Amino acid sequence: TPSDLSESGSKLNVDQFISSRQFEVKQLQLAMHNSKAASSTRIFQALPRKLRRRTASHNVRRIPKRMRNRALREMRKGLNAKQLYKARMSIKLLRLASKSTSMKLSMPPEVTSSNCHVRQKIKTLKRMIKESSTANPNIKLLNNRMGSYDCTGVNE
Amino acid sequence: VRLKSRYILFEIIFPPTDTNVEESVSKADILLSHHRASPADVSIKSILQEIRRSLSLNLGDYGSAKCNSLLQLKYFSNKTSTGIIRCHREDCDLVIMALMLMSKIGDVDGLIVNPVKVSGTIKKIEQFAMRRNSKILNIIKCSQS
Amino acid sequence: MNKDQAEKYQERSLRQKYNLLHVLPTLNSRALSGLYYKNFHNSVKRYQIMLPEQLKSGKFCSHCGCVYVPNGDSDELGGESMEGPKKCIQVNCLNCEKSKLFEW
Amino acid sequence: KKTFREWQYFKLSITSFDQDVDDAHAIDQMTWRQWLNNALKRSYGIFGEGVEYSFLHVDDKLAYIRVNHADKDTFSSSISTYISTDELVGSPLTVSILQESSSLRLLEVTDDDRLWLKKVMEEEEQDCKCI
Amino acid sequence: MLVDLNVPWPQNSYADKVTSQAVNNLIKTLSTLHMLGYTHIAINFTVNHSEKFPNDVKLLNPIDIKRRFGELMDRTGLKLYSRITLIIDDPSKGQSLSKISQAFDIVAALPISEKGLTLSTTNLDIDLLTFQYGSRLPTFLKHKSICSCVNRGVKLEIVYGYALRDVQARRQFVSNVRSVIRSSRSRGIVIGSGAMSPLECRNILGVTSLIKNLGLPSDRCSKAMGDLASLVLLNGRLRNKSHKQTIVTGGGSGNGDDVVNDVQGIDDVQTIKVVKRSMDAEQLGHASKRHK
Amino acid sequence: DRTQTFIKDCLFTKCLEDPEKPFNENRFQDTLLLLPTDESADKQLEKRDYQRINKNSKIALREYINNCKKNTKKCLKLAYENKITDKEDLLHYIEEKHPTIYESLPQYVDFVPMYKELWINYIKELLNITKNLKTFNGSLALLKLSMADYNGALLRVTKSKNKTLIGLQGIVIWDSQKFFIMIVKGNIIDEIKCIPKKGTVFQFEIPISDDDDSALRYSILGDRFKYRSVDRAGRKFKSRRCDDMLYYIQN
RNA sequence: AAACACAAA
RNA sequence: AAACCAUAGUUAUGACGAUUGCUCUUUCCCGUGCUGGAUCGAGUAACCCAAUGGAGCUUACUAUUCUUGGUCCAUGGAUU
RNA sequence: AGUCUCCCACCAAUUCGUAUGCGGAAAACGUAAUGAGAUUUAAAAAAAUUGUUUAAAUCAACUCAUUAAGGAGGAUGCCC
Ligand SMILES: [Mg+2]
Ligand SMILES: [Mg+2]
Ligand SMILES: [Mg+2]
Ligand SMILES: [Zn+2]
Repeated sequence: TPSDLSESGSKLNVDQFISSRQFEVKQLQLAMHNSKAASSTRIFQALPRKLRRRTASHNVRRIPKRMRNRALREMRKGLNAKQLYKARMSIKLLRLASKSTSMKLSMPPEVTSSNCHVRQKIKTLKRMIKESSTANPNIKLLNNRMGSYDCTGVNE
Repeated sequence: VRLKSRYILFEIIFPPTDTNVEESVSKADILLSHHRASPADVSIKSILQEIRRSLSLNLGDYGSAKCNSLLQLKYFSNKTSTGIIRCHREDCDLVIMALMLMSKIGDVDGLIVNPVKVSGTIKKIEQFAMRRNSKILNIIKCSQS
Repeated sequence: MNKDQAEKYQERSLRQKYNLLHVLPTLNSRALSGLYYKNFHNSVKRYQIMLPEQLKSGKFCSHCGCVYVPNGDSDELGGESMEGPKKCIQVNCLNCEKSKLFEW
Repeated sequence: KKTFREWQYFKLSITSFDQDVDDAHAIDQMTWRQWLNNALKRSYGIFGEGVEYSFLHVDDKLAYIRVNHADKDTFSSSISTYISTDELVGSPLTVSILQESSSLRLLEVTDDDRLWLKKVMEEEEQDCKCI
Repeated sequence: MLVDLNVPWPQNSYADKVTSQAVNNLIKTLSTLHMLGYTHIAINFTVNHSEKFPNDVKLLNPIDIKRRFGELMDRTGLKLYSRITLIIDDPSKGQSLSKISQAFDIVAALPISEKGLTLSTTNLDIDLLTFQYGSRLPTFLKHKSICSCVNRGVKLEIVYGYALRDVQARRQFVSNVRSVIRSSRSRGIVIGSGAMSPLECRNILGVTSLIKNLGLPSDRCSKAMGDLASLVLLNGRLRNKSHKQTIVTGGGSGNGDDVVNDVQGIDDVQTIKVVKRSMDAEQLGHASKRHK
Repeated sequence: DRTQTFIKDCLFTKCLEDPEKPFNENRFQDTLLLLPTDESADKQLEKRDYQRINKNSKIALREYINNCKKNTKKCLKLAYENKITDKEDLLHYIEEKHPTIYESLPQYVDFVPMYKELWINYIKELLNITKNLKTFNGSLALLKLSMADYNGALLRVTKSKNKTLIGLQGIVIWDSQKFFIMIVKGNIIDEIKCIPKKGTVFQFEIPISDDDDSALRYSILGDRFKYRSVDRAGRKFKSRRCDDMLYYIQN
């Protein structure tokens, strides 16, 4: 077994991993280089600094505190024009806190979307935006699926 | 931080001190008569002891004490008589003056010491030594005609 | 530091704080009264010892920190007055303009 | 910007303990010179031996030494280092630099030898100004 | 002001008994240092680590400043301090600093190994770090360690008085001084003279010339001998006399009653200072108005 | 692992130039970790009323200091206008001609007598000042003084970075964190004195006059008086630099 | 030396 | 088997000489003054040093061991 | 200098589809208005960094909690 299960997770030992697969490495080196396999010099050179990159962190991300507090306010909790944007931001924050891992890690324990009942809130607020009486065919009908229209100003 | 090193390249040249024999006047002839060979009784500890004695004899006590802190012979072979002496950037002048004031080996006489290249790294010293060795071959090939 | 010698130091420091809480100015000046009250309470909080409630309730004020004292050493009275119930019995002070109400 | 200093004076004085051996022997100018020549050769090689120095107003345990401005460091490092041994005294000698000056303005006693040296030094001063 | 903090005492182990000739030579060298000119002299006492410390308090200090230096100061006019250097190489279990530190004034160390150096730089409460300039250096001294040490306290000490012993020791002394000055960044340097006889002593000009020939500028030498010597005396004096820099047992009225300056007034068998009543409550607060 | 190490070395000699570099500097990890990276009511009442009392007493002390600051200036101005030198005439004149500004002025003859005695007795009992003086211990006394309270203490500024702050005596009315508050008296001076502690030296003398007339000479250092314990012990101390005490030796 | 690491200290 | 690339680029960034300017002090003149002018002198700092490039934050510096600007219910002296 | 963070392929989207005080591609990033707080607190005391390492009369400094972009009408205050 090249990998086993242990205290924390799974441990993979390089020793046996390359020990069992040795003749395969020899055949690979013979297929790459034929006459240079007998020689032992420097074939691979240093990576150029232009292609050289830097290493990031092992964590996912850190969410801003403003979005976190707004998501908390939304989760724990005729229409005016501002109440439309309020409900839209409420569904957006719900969806974000549902999908995002950083916000989930910043959320307080014992708080889940099932207990918060996100789906019913989404349905109700979508019914409200549907009641908001918008006019879709006044905006336009596009030609493709990705946003690409023509913005040309004639004599202006 | 960094320790400021300064290597010194020196050559042992033997002047053909023989007034009874007539000599050929040319470039490669005198280059060969001056770069003949080093004697067998030549090593690293025999040159280091000689230069340490000469340093104390010329400069004195404090002049040898300040200079002998990082005075080492890193690379030297008796086949080509090329040596690399490591020292500080402060005491480079002292080591150069001592190599100039080198009189003779305790058993071998009639020789001079020529400091050629001084640098603060061994890679440039090796590159200059290779360039000098390549230059030496040119006059030899030209004179062999 | 010996703990048997530290107990005596604790008692002496508590007595000194309680005496500084008193004499003339903490009765007169509300600033010194409140400051010394805060100091004494910060000193008694560090020693991990509770203080008796019979004194804790009716000892000091809640707005300034002067002792509730009505009219060997003549000093100034602490409180404006102390009425009957009148609807609920209250106590007023001199330094500040507030009163403290208690119900039977 | 700066004037070139010809040399620099040094106030030398012998410190020898053992009052008996001190009053017994009596140093002189040649003694001073031999002590300097031994100190320079003991502490330094030919570098210290080739230092220029002359003797002016030698006295009983007192002397003035002028050293070039370029060799003031070599002189002051060698003087405070060496200790005489079996030169002329039974008790070894130790010297301490009392003071130093670079403007000739120093007066211990009201003698006239400093005045004569000053006179010859300014007749050289105006002479190097003109020449 | 000039301070010399490494005057050696002719005794290394407690089994040794000091003869009268050594005390006479020490009196002579103190007079010699005083005549030409000096301000503060702190004599040194050296013991090793693996020895058995005596389980006493009134016998740890074979200096008795009040007995014979009490005979000498009234005619001399300077002060003396008792200091100890710890020769610690291997971290053995013998460790009784809680007595010798409070009994003495200044506590230094003399490391020979790397582990001893590390423990004396981290945990050991000392005042100066002295190296064996006679022998070879233990290792290649680091920069960050010495900088963090001189920022935390303890500074290095250079003794030019050892170069006057023999000829073969001068090269090693210079080689060690160069490395110490290069690794210490010329910040925490205190200079001393370890002379056993008055004949190996020099003037301040010889000292500054020697150190400027070594590599340290003369103005830095003057500053380190004027302010840094006073500061390293003050630290080692009030760390033992007073508490941990919170309450001082000495009250400076004018310009001479200082905890390091006033040495005969302040009691040593205890720490009290019995002075007559000079502070009342009826006197005017403003000193410009207060008149007697 | 030996033949395995030989294979790894013959593999590293192709990519790297020094094959025994990582094995010497320990960069070839033998293990690869694979794991995702991982009765309260009255108590609250008392806490709130204590917060309120502190917040009120702070403003009260501030405004008291400001009132004293303005009253001293105005009374000294009126005194210079009326040409009256000594205090026994000035205070009586103010009382007989200015009733209001007199209840805002402080009285040193009111502030000294009990304060001085109640602090002297407290310190005498704390430091165990007895008729005989052979039962002392300096270490424990200094520890107690570091732990002792200086609320209502007589201190004299004997040394300071400023040449004008020295020589001022006063009794404590409150112990702040940056400034030190005392009260001084002069010809007409009744100023509340606030003094910085960073770079000043204080001292307090305890009188002892049973048979002989002697007093203890103690002193504190304000610069290092900010990082001490309060009424308790067991606070890990740090060596700061012990370096900015140059004014102590200089003058 | 510098520069690197979910090391090591 | 190379991708090899820096208006410093891989333990390098040296050696002294000369000029102006900056801070104080001992001098003389017009107009008080004027980043007004000229002699007698002292000093040009410390943290500290690149190894692929850029931005943000924090932490070390400037006491005869160069400087500059402002603030202060900080104190000290004087007038109203 | 530092055992700090991030960019140095894209994705009409299981790809932080985040119109959330402003600027910014992002950032353990800069700053603005108000209220409060001190092991009795949301959290400092008995991830990095720093010898001292925020405050605890007032000021100054740190931390946290709110303020979505643009156009139109009315009221108040200033030159007028
Ligand atoms: Mg670096
Ligand atoms: Mg590093
Ligand atoms: Mg770096
Ligand atoms: Zn009240």
